Amino acid sequence: MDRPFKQRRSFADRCKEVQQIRDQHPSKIPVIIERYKGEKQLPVLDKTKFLVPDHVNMSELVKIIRRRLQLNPTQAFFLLVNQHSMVSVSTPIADIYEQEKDEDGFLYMVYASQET
Ligand SMILES: CO[C@@H]1[C@@H](OC(N)=O)[C@@H](O)[C@H](Oc2ccc3c(O)c(NC(=O)c4ccc(O)c(CC=C(C)C)c4)c(=O)oc3c2C)OC1(C)C
Repeated sequence: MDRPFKQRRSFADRCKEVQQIRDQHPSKIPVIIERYKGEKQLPVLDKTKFLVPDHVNMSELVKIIRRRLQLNPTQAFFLLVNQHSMVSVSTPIADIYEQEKDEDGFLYMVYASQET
C-alpha cells in the first residue's frame, strides 16, 4: 500500500523474509527504498522492495534509481542510507550491508530532493 514498509510488516515477518531471501537469492542484498515523508518534488517510485546484486556500488545505485524515477536533467536527487548521501560511495553494497543494515536484515534507503 502507501504506508511505509515497517508499518505494514511486523519485525518478525520482515526477519523471516530476509532469511527466505538468504536461502533463495544468496548473492543479493534485500533493500527497502522509500520516498522521504515530507518530499514534495520527487515522485513515488513504482515499488519499494528490491534485491540488489551485492557487487553493485552504492554510487551506481544512485544513478540507477535516478533513471528509474524519470526525472528531468536538473532535478535534485539524493539517496540516503542512515542519513548519509550515497552519491560518492563507490563501494559494493555487500561491504556496507553489514554495517548499515536494519536489525530486521533489510537495508533501508530514503530518497529526497534535499539532504539534511
Ligand atoms: C520473499 O522473496 C520475494 C520473492 O519470492 C520468492 N519465492 O522468490 C518474490 O516474491 C519477489 O522476488 C524478487 C523481487 C525483486 C527482485 C529484484 O528487485 C531484483 N534485482 C535485479 O534484478 C537488479 C539487477 C541489477 C541492479 O543494479 C539492481 C538495482 C536496481 C535499483 C534498486 C532500482 C537490481 C532481483 O534479481 O530479483 C528480485 C526477485 C527475485 O520478491 C521477494 C524477493 C521479496
